[PDB]
Amino acid sequence: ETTALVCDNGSGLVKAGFAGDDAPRAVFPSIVGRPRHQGVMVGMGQKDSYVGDEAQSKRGILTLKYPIEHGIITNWDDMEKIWHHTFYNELRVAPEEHPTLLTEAPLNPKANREKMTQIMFETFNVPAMYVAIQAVLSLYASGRTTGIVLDSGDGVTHNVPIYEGYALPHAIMRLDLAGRDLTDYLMKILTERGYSFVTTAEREIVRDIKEKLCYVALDFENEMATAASSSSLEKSYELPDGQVITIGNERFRCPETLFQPSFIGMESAGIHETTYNSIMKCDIDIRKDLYANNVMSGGTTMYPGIADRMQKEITALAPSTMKIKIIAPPERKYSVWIGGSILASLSTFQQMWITKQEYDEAGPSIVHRKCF
Amino acid sequence: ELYTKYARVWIPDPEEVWKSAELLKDYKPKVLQLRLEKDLEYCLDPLPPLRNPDILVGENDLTALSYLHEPAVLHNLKVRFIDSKLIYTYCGIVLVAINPYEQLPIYGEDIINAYSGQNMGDMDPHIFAVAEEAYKQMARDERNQSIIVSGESGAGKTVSAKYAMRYFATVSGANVEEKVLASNPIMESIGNAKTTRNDNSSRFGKYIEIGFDKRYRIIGANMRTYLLEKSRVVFQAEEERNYHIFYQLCASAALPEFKTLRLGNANYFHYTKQGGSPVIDGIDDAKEMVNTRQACTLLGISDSYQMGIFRILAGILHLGNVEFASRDSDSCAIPPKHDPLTIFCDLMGVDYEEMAHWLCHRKLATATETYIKPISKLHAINARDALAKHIYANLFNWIVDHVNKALHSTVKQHSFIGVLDIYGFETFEINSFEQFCINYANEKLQQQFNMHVFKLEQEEYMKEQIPWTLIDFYDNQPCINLIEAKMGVLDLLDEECKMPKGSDDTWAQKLYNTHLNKCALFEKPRLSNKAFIIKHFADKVEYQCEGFLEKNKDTVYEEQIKVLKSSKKFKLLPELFQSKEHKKTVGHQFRNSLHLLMETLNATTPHYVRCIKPNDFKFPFTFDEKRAVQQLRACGVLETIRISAAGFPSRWTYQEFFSRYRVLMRKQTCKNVLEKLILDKDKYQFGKTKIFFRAGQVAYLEKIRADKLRAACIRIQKTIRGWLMRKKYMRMRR
Amino acid sequence: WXAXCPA
Amino acid sequence: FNKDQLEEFKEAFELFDRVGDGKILYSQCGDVMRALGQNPTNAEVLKVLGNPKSDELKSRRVDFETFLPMLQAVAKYEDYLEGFRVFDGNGKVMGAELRHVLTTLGEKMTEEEVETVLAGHEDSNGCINYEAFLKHILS
Ligand SMILES: Nc1ncnc2c1ncn2[C@@H]1O[C@H](COP(=O)(O)OP(=O)(O)NP(=O)(O)O)[C@@H](O)[C@H]1O
Ligand SMILES: Nc1ncnc2c1ncn2[C@@H]1O[C@H](COP(=O)(O)OP(=O)(O)O)[C@@H](O)[C@H]1O
Ligand SMILES: [Mg+2]
Ligand SMILES: [Mg+2]
Ligand SMILES: [Mg+2]
Repeated sequence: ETTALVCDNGSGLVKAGFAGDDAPRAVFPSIVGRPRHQGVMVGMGQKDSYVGDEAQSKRGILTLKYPIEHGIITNWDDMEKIWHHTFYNELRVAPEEHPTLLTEAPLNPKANREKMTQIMFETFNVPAMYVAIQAVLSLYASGRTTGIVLDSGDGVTHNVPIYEGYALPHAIMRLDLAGRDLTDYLMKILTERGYSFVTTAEREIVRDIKEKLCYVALDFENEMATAASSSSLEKSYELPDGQVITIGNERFRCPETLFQPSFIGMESAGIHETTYNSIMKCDIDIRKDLYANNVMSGGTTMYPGIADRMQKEITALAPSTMKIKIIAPPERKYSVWIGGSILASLSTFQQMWITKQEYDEAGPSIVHRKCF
Repeated sequence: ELYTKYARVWIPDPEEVWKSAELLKDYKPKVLQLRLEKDLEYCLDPLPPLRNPDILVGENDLTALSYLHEPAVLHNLKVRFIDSKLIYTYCGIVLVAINPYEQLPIYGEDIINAYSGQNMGDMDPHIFAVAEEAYKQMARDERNQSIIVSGESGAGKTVSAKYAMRYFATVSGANVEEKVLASNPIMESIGNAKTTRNDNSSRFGKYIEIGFDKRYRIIGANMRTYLLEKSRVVFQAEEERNYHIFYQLCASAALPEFKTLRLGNANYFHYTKQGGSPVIDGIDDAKEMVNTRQACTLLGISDSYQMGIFRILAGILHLGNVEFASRDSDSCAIPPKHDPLTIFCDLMGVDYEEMAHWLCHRKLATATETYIKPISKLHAINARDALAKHIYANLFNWIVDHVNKALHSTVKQHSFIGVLDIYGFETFEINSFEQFCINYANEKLQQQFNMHVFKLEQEEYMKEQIPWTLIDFYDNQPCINLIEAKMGVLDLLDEECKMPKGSDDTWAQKLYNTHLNKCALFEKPRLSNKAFIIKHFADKVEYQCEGFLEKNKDTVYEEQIKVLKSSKKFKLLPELFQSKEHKKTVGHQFRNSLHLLMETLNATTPHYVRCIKPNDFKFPFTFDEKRAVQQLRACGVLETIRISAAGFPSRWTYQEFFSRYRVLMRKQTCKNVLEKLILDKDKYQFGKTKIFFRAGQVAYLEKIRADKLRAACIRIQKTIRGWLMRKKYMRMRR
Repeated sequence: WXAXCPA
Repeated sequence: FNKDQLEEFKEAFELFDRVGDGKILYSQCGDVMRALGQNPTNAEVLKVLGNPKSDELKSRRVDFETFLPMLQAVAKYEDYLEGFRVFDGNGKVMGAELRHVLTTLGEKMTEEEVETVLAGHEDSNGCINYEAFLKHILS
């Protein structure tokens, strides 16, 4: 028949696929590279600009830039390029054939939803579409109707509490810290050890270090005293050309900043405190069930130990008599897509798609009343 | 009125659903003086069925009777079955057969002679009378013909089909019929179950395509099966067994070959035990196994494969005993050295440590990357049972395909006639996903019947050059749209299998929100929030939501099949298996199998049988209105009767009408003398060879008959008595 | 964004 | 009836007196009424007789004077033809069928009465000209 397209724009990875299957069948960075040098060789197949895995491969000669920054879309032409590449090159499926489901972070400018709909209907002619909160889909993915979600990709971190399938708007917390802007810190602490990564290609090389070798200390202070006293924590990594670099306390010290955003000079406290101060805004009758389920989602929650650091300090903040349980399946990096894949395959959801009939009647204003 | 001193009526009684009543003097335009079969005063509620004139009753076809209603039909069937001892009866195209539980002369070769050549007018009904129409239509056109059989179990669907094809074998002359009748022991064993109201209930549709060559001698057969009831393999309601083969096998277990299997007694295994009732009445499981093997050998499955089959079924049972201990709510493990899994992995020649891994874990592959992750004890038990249902369905399809290989035959097949055994509409106190699916399939066949009978009426009307519009279509598409259209019951059930923390409470609540007042055919049972009601063609039927999320969940984790396929110990196991489909629910797999059945039959012009089973303790050739009123409703004949009383049920060839009616009183003059006699005019119609009437005009025509004939007789007799006395006078003058 | 943060 | 009619009718009535008391039985009343041209039904005869019981019908005797009002009251072809035309459209009736209906319908008569009146009226095919038989029985 016809099956929804399910897409998560994120920052960094785009991941897309058809609803009703287990995992996305395109994943690639949301990155657009334009070449900046003078090309000398003639008759080369040289091209206006590259997208996704192409620009990753050629990146030595490119300025990479990201069209999404803290879940806001900041460029529209590059964003059109990325969606165009997703549907035609990655899925090899026309948009006209399929309704589309799109993912978003909460509390961000309504112009973003307006534009994203206006594009999907006008340029693609997608027959119907819907725009959905990431945190909501993480619960579908994890099999629960109740919980507090912590979801962090690049850019935006946010908590949404959910109780028996009611949202709780006043308790939503959003935080710009996660994921991209760890790396900008990690570049600086590596500069302290006498390595300097300046260009955007070097930023991608740092990001690969961060993915490989960082981990979260159960107690930050004991582990700094240990690595100060010893080499035993120290690991070495091979840069693309074949130099080797050796990194010490910097590896645990980078993801500590999620717990102490004062390291980058943000005001707000770390994810443990905003999670707790979210639970504190819920009515007392549900807090036992929120404390009993915490779902962690998205790549920034992948670092080894982050769940067990979290449980330890929430258990310190929370009253003493209760289970704190942190639920963090190994799959969690894809949970937002998996939950979108469940959601778009439901029958009840077939009545909720915005359809072109209504957009043509109402203009893009409709998205606010029809969608969340 | 039609009520007079002379009229007769039917009134209800608890011991037998109807009783006859004479009428003491007329209803006048209240309450009725009646007398019975010797006193009554009978309440009218702010009038009883008028009994037909008894000159009609007792005959081949019910549609002819001037007043069509349930007690008249049940009356004809009583009289002709018990006193006349004729079983076969006609209702439109429908053949009707009462199971006698008793043998009869009617199936013999001399009767095959008697019917062969005849048309439907020529004779009394018999199953051969339908089989010879199928053969005549197949001679008229290349078009295939189908024969469709229905009832409760023990109505004799099988024996009816058996003789139905024996008629072909005797007319055409291929040692198919021996093979077909030797196939039945195994398909009983794999295909039938004990059920609360029956033993040897058939849980699947079985189609035997009898193929013909150009000379219409028989080539061979092809066999298909549909609608197999998978969920029964893993779950029984109280007082049901699992499919018989499990119990035959368990009873055998002391025997030398089966020693290898370490089979327990019949209640040792979780899949056999739940139903409560290991012992079918009066039957030797241990012998019945042997007759199963003998028939399997007679269709030429080697004695190697039979030991393969029994290995696999012992596997399915030992698999059932696997037991999971939870080490989180999220996660579980098999406690090591678990004897059920040990024996299962020996029986099926796989590594213990891999089935141990894959039962407890499921695997997900992204395009670059893949994760093992654990699953909860509930998901583990669901996945194990779904694996048993998958193995069993593939073994059934495989014994089907081997029986095909021995039936199916070398000469290619010009055209064919097809015979379908399918279960009828069904009710018990407790109605559950199995009954829901059965009743849905019966709604969908009843559509085809209604439409075909409508169309073949309409074309007869065109043949008479009668104005079409008088015909009316009884539509049941609104109920099918309730069951299967999106946002329908099967649709929200396939949804609730996806939904996190789905439950039969939340499923019921979804039903009510969707349909409860938006549709007339769906109703909520007054006292309960766990049940719901459907208006079916025949009935209102109450379903419990308790079962459906247990039974509807099928999913198989591919890693488990890719374990089994590796196994080298014996060929049969990797021979059975042969990725989108693994995600389909049982309801959706059924909804698909039913469409293949429809696409098989809709191609083909049907003829129908209905079988009814007149008593439940199975005594010979004895009849109960209690039982038969229920079964005649279930078979839909009692709707057919009414849909045919709507319209023009009664039709008359002009000269034979006038042949009597002049005795009261060609086509134009007789039309005019009728019209001057009576204002039937709107209730009668005219065509090329007949007048048609609506119901009850034929009775009025006899009432005027009696009025005239009695009045005449009073005059005739007094006239001749005038000389009779004048005769005694002239005698006296002498 | 438009005011506070850079985007 | 006038005196002349009364005298002829009384003489006929007296011919039916089989006991000599100048009376007839009730059961002979019909013979006198029908012999005088009336064609009453058994019901009409019983009504003018007063719905008699078996005993008084068989043994109570009445003279002409009591009979007379009943005869008078009773006294005061196309229907006959249609009645015969019921069993017909060539104007005939099977002899078997007329015999059967006269012995089996209405106020059923005996086979011997029917044989006597029907003798000579049916042809070789076994058909009765009902207009001729009717004229005969009306004469
Ligand atoms: N025409 C018939 N002549 C003789 N026995 C019959 C006839 N019709 C039904 N039966 C009886 O039906 C019983 C069961 O018949 P069987 O061949 O096993 O098929 P079946 O059980 O009726 N199929 P099902 O309707 O699904 O139960 C036997 O006891 C037969 O005697
Ligand atoms: N295994 C890993 N360990 C630590 N960080 C990771 C890992 N994988 C990805 N990341 C980081 O997380 C971010 C990607 O998270 P993701 O959930 O894909 O973002 P989005 O939700 O926008 O798609 C990147 O900064 C990436 O470097
Ligand atoms: Mg994300
Ligand atoms: Mg049977
Ligand atoms: Mg049987």
